Amino acid sequence: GSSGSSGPARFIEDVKNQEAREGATAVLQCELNSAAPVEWRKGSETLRDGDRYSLRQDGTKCELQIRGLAMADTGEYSCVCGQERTSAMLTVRALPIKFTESGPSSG
Repeated sequence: GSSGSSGPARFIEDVKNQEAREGATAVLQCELNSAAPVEWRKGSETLRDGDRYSLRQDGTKCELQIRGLAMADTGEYSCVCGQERTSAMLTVRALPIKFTESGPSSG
């Protein structure tokens, strides 16, 4: 009766910034006011569940994993579910190079 509306879903909870060292697996989770699908984007691009990407939803909550985090991957991801969408900067902290120092004790 009153305020009778239904259809599109809005992201009640915006994902949190993403941070993981190179060669890691990011995880973007969010929540919706109502059971609805989503489209995990990236640097202005649409992503899809596959080998590297893993999108999992549980009713109103969503999830997206990124296997193979690299310097390039470092970008901005947005989860769209209709008219609105979220965003969480993903920083890929390059792993500490295992550079082997050589010290023959000469100088």
